[PDB]
Amino acid sequence: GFELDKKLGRPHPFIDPTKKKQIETTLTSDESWWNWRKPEKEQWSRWQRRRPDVETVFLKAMAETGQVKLYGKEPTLTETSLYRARRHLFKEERLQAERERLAKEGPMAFYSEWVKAWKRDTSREAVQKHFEETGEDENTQLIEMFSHQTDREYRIMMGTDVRIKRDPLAMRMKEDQIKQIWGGDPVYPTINYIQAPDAVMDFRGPDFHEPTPNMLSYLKENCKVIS
Amino acid sequence: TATSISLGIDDLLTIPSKGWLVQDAEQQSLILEKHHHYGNVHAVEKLRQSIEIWYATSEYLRQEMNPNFRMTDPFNPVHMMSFSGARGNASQVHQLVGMRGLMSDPQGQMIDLPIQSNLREGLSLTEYIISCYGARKGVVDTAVRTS
Amino acid sequence: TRTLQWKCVESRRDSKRLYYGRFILSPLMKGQADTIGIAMRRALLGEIEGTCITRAKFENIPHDYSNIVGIQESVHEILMNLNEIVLKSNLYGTRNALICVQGPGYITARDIILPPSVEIVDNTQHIATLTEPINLCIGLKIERNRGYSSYPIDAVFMPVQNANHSIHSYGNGNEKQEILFIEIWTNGSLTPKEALHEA
Amino acid sequence: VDYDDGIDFPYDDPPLVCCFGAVQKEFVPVVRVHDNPMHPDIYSQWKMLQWDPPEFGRAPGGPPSNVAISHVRLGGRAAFMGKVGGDDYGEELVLMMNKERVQTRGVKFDEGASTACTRVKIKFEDGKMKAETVKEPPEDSLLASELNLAVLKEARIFHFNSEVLTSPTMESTLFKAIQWSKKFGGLIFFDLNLPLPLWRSRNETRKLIKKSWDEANIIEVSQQELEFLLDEEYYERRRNYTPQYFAEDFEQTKNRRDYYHYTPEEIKPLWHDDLKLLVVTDGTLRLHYYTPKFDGVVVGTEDVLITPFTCDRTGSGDAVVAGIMRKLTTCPEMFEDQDVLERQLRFAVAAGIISQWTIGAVRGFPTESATQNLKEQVYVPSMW
Amino acid sequence: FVREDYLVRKLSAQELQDLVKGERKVPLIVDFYATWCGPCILMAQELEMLAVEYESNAMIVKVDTDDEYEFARDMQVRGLPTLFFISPDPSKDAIRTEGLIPLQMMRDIIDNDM
Amino acid sequence: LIGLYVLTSGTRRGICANRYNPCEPFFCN
Amino acid sequence: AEHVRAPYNGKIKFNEDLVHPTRTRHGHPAFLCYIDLSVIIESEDIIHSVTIPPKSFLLVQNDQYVESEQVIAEIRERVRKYI
Amino acid sequence: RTNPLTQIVHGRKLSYLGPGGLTGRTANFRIRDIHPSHYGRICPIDTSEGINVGLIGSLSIHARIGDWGSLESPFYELVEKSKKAQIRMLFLSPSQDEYYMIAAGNSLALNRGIQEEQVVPARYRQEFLTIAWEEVHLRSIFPFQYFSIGASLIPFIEHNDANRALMSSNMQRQAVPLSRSEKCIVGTGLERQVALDSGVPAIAEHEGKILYTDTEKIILSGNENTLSIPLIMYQRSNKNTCMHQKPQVRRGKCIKKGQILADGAATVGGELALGKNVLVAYMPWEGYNFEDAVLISECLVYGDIYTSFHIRKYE
Amino acid sequence: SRNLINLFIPFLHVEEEFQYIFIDQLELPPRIYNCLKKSNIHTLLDLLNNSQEDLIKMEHFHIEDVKKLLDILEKK
Amino acid sequence: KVAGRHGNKGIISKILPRQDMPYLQDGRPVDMVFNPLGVPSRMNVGQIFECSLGLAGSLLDRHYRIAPFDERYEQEASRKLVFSELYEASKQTANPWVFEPEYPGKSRIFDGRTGDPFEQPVIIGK
RNA sequence: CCGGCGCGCG
Repeated sequence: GFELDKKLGRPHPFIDPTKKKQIETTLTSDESWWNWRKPEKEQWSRWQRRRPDVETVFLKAMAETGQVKLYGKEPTLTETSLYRARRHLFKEERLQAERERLAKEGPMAFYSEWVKAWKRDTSREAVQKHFEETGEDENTQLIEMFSHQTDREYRIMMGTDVRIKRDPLAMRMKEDQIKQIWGGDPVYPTINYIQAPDAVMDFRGPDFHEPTPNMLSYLKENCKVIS
Repeated sequence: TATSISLGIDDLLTIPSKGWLVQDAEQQSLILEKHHHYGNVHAVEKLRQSIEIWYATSEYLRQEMNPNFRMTDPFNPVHMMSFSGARGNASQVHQLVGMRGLMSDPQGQMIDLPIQSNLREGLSLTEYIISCYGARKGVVDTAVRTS
Repeated sequence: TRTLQWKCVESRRDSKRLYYGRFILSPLMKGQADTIGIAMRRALLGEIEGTCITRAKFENIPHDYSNIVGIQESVHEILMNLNEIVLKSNLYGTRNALICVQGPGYITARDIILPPSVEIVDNTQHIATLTEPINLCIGLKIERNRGYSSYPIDAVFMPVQNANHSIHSYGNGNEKQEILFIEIWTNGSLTPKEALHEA
Repeated sequence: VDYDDGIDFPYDDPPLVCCFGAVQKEFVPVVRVHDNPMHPDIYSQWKMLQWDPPEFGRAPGGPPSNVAISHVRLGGRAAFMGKVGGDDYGEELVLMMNKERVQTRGVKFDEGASTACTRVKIKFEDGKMKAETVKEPPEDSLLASELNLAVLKEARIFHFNSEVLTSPTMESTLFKAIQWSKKFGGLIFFDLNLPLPLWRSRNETRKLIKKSWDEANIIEVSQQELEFLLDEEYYERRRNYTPQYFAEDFEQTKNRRDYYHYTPEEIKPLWHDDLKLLVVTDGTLRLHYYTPKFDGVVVGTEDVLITPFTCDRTGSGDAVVAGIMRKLTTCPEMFEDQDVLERQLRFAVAAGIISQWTIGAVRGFPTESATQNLKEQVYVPSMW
Repeated sequence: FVREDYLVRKLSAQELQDLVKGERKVPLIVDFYATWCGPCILMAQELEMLAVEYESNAMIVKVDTDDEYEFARDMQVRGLPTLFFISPDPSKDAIRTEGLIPLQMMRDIIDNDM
Repeated sequence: LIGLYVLTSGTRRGICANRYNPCEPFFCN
Repeated sequence: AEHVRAPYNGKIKFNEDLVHPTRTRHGHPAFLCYIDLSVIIESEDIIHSVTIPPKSFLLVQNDQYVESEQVIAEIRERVRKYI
Repeated sequence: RTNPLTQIVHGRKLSYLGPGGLTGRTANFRIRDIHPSHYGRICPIDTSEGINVGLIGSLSIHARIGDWGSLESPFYELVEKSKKAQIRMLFLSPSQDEYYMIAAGNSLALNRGIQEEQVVPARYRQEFLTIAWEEVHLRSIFPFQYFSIGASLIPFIEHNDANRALMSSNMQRQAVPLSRSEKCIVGTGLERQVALDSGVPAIAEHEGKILYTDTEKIILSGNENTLSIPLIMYQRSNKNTCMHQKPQVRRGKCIKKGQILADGAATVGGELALGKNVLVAYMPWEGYNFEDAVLISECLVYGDIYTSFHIRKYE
Repeated sequence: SRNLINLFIPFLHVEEEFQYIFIDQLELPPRIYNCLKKSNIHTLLDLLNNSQEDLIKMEHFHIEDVKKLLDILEKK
Repeated sequence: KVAGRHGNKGIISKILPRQDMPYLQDGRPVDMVFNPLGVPSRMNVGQIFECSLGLAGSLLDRHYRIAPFDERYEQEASRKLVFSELYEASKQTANPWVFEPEYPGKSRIFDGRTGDPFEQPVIIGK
């Protein structure tokens, strides 16, 4: 357990739970000065919620997958800073795992994730059977499979580009996890901001002043200038 | 060009302990205002406390800004743009990732309301008006530094 | 039959003047896909020639910033509409065409009298609308060229609208082979397959 | 009545709710007289009555379709039961409910009727112009044979307004539907939303609503509706009272807005045996709740002045009712635990607050994520 | 010299009674509204557009429910916005529409029902 | 200056180079 | 003016008889220190010691709980104010 | 008359100069500073650059000139229960501005107490406080209350330093109308206000129907009154910038009095349109964006994205 | 030069020779209707987007329901 | 001279062919390249917000008219608006480079002269 | 082809 995970760098508490002590009993607000007393009622702060960020979402995803383990369910700010310091190593581990999976399964099985219209069996044994029965080798079958891929699916698959190398954790991350990067839906609805790109401004709307009268016509209307 | 350093919204890194320190300063300012209303402290004691507690908080964020960049995000674009000596100093980065601190009215005195938000978070309407005090000084002091 | 094959994995005609095509090329040895992709991208964006209208001659116009009675569009709008006509030709030289109609009605791209070596890509492209029976004779000048440029018309000769490519690991590292995809967007003057072959 | 319908299934989550009545665009039913009118022509001044509203229109409700749409946007599953015509407007309304993922399998079409159109004849009784209904609109013409028994079986909460009580056909259909819903185990949610005719006199409205009032397990009324149903003048006098010499406590010296909490003894005339929860709403500011075991108030707030040019209170009560149903269908402990009840009612308070920030009822209904975010922002973490 | 910005005229209960009693050649469209009602702003703009469309072929009037509350209740008004389409023929019956109905719906009612 | 700083900023070292405690090519020129 | 901040979460342990009570410029009770006072913070892992230099204001009390980065000690014209 | 923005902001300037006023050398150094009485009346950002800094001001969006030569801004009044308060928006002169507790915060805060005891920042006697809601008299609720037209056209202005806000306002006044205009994807919502009040677009003076449209005129007929509205075609400004109008309506369209009929220069669909939306990257590129240089593509050239007409006059 | 040309030769090689018609408006049995929602199908466009292979895969769906679906669609 | 609405001014010093400009993961070359060092010294962060939201609006066919000081509703109100609209454009148009969970608002782009990606993700927008 | 006034740029 401890004293070995700490040596090897495996996930472990910063403070050993066995070598841990409580902080005894402190002042009870009856033996304390007025300026050091806890308020009777909790005070609204506007800082009472923890700020959302990328680190929290990625740490929660990695704790779900078991790559790292945290002290509790929600990563702390210390853990968030540590992840920000060491975040490239875990992404490299995920990328290497994806490369190993590609090498093991084969191109047909690996890239069929982004070709949903392909219903044939994509295992290496099935590919070899198809080659023996039809004479179409693995490359021909691969070209045939990519002929059913859509442009949306192809653009999603570009995260596997050897030059892009998108994080596999981010590629498979779901919308509910992604929204927590910025904290979810804004309380003020965006529909108030949205305007059509071809919209023509209605100058008789509720947000406009009354139509500006012609100055000469306004003077003549009030009977100030004769014809 | 090959590295192509850039600047995003999440690259502007506030230190992890700002929310802890802002809440602490808010709790002490709430307690003193109640006891000032009770008549347990006088006006100068309240005026000094708000100025100095928020100046100490603002200056502590600036000190910890660099070790936070050096230990947790050494290749952060904001850090590299200033730590290398290229463009920008620690004071201007503090205006972006820490807090703008305290301003001053034209007749020397400091305003008894801190700007506890940085430019990434977005100044409130009250804070933006207060920050215009220093904007006016810079343009006016330019017209006398040259002449 | 061939160990190295290419095929069009998707072809799509979004409109009369926007064609799309995606092509595959596998298996490639490591490093070949990058070279092919960059050279093909630069050839598609810079080396493919197109045919455009470059000069139109009017007869009763003081300057290109004036109007014609009975024609809803001014001379400037007529020239802008003429600049958007997509042509196709395999030959070089300054061919000339003719617009000679009597109104009223709509003057579309099918009203251009083309020489036999030039063809119209989109017949429905709009030039001008005649509201009353007036005479309108316009002499055009057409040539095939690269890049971009009697009233001169700023002709953009590039027929490829956009290009893209991606490189993917083929699989197990026997020779670390790669898969190349190429996406081509054209204006209909030539298909994406024709653009690939010409590049 | 005799047997069941369809095939029994475990049913998906969240539990379904049914909204019964008319599907209309906007159309706030609660109309009274206000003493602070703006310019009759310049509607750009009328937003000033949105941030200084009449008290009866602080959190207006609307048709049940608004409640269904709001409930679906808050993460619940809802079905609407009613009839529309076979014209363009009926199809437009059904399309609006479909794009909001409201189940329209309970919607009955009438090819021979014009949606939201009523035939009336104009008469001149005793020297005053009057009208009488010739042919009711299809929204008031749903028959008991046109109901959808699968919806009534699956739905765990049955919701309706007192607008159906202004139509006899809809009244009979409503009572048959309530019988069917109570047979299958559903709860009856009476959202009063008194229309203009039902504000004429207290006793007439009490007699008109007594049966449906006694057939309801959950009732939501506004402060104005409750005080009209009990005694308007008594509470008007009580609010206007001012001590002559000195206040009875320090808090009475501040001249704060009156948030009087009605005692259950005052509520006693309107209470009955099957009533599990009564909620009195003073807009989003106060949520007075009454159960057979306990009673209390949830303190809320509002800020339409934060966005003076987009604020609109239409649909806020629909959002409050939808949030109440959303928390009731997933938290059965609300009916028995007071702390849980208040914590879940703060969600409906937040939902009502957000709904006041947008022009249009349907256009401005909040989502569950935004409502939870606003709830956590407004309240301290111990009140979550 | 300066044209008025609004074509829809506001009438009292008595004036509306006199208008309905008198001989009518074009359809009469009666609007019930209140300035405190949010939906009534959009209805006001729609009815201004409708009045612009039907120059002299229709008559658009509006009644405020804060001034004629009892008259509105007598006319079977259950909420706002509420429109009454009154045909010039006394034999025919008027049509009451409730809600923010589309402008095309108003045009259809006026053309094919009045 | 930024280009030179990035060029001469050396290897990631220590815990920023390996996830675990460790219990590179050689070029002629 | 330099602020001594608590380096750990823990319990403040010092003898209040070696310090002189005062009143800060902010109106708070405090202890003036003119000696080489030793302050003990009983943290969660081990006991830590913080040295407070003389001529400094000690703002905390004995047996008080402190958080990390919390100010525990302070080291150190004519205007008209209207009420 | 460079663009529609310059036509309207020029008339809203406030100057300490002129006859009866202080000169730049005469001007005191305590003047040119921001005074707390300026809030809502004089924009704290907009000022002239150079020797005349702090001496040429600019009126706020909601500012009004009173009947005593004083500037007024509207504030929302919060009053007790027993008060009619038919209109709660009252314009406040600077003399009575000090003696009101004016808050700019919101009421979205609740604890185990009640809402009236929550604290918000406020202004009182030329200082900033933090008091409870029950002690607040007036609220500042308008979004563009404290700014001029120039500063009110900057999206996400609260994330920009106020020093650059002054520079940004000046640069928008130097924008050249392009031969083709397009609306901004991101704006503040004041572009429609600027277009309406500049007179560059054609605004109907009479309700009716559209019967005929072309480059030279638009014909509108309503209530037996048929009018003919000419359109400006390639005219010159005082700054050698082209003025041009194009129709925005089609034949057979019903028009209200005061609705748009045509679009002018730097105006699309009834909004101010001074620029273009272009694809942009933020990276160094081989020193060609050193300091403040900008690297652009040929597409902006042969596409005529930033092509403008300039007309000189020779007499 | 030869390697580049060989890299670009192969491209010249030749070879030897309902959105707005919803499920609810359709009179469906309650069992079939509820199964579609559990599998997140709301519009007839999406119903026609799924082959009969995937329709049977989702829970509580039988062969009889597949035949019933085809008959109703043929009648509308 | 060109400028944005955030005090970001500059002189055009170079014009390149489209095949030489850096291009995105959809293959489109950019039209302008701005120096990132001009933000920290000038302290105008609002231009980074506008470019990201302008890109989202162009893909979603939306325009945005936002009143200033939107943080009066909630903390980081502009960040939530821009990030959620960037993700909506990424999801609807199937362009995963438009919103990157690792570094929102920034994406890897390629050198138009070599076809090799630049090492660091670049903040792009419209 | 001389000076004042006003507005700007770096």
